[PDB]
Amino acid sequence: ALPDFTSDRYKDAYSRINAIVIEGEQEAHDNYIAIGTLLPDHVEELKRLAKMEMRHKKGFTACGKNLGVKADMDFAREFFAPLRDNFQTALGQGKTPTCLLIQALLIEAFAISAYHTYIPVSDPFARKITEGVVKDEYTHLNYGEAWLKANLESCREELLEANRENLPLILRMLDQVAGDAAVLQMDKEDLIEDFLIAYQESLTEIGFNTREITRMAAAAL
Ligand SMILES: CCOCCOCCOCCCCCCCCCCC=O
Ligand SMILES: [Fe+3]
Ligand SMILES: [Fe+3]
Repeated sequence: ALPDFTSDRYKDAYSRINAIVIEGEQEAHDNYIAIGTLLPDHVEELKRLAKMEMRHKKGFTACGKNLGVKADMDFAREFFAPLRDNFQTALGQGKTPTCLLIQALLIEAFAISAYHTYIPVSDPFARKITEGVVKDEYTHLNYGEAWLKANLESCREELLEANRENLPLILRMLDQVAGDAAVLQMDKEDLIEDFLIAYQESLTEIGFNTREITRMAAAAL
């Protein structure tokens, strides 16, 4: 059944969830602009994708305002800190495949799963915004997916290392927010299932086989 969107219990859990989604969108904008320094020939497409995230950030900001909820931005900044730190380290080292696996694959699959799970349990205002985010988010092949498919043979080992370091951070992020997600009527198992399917699909597209993907998904533990 649908949660009571007016209760203090819902508003409290929404304050952290909403803030995480808002921060995720801001960091996605910053990340695609940062990737532009590593891929100067991709600047215009990256600027277009960065503008999409700011549109989503504004949409999700309005979701919190509509419910009369103040987003806990400090919690959101700390929530993203381990993953943000690893992105910055890869960026400074000029590690384009790592930067792309973090933002274009892991964060996008994390967002897709979250949005798909939230839609059937969301309030009418937030439902239209979220459905609008999914039915617009991107093209057939993502700036990262397509890039990683084209450059796989030169970056296979870096991708396996990036997955090993960053996939457990995504797992820990979900564990940290599973309680608040449950208040919003979202099942943790539905979030895990959807994320793994979306991540498996992108890896298959890039060029990894069943055995390689199995080994990669196993890095989460
Ligand atoms: C391996 C287990 O990990 C599964 C993670 O499932 C996803 C759970 O996410 C629920 C928290 C909601 C946060 C959404 C993040 C929004 C980020 C938007 C950035 C856009 O590019
Ligand atoms: Fe987004
Ligand atoms: Fe995105």
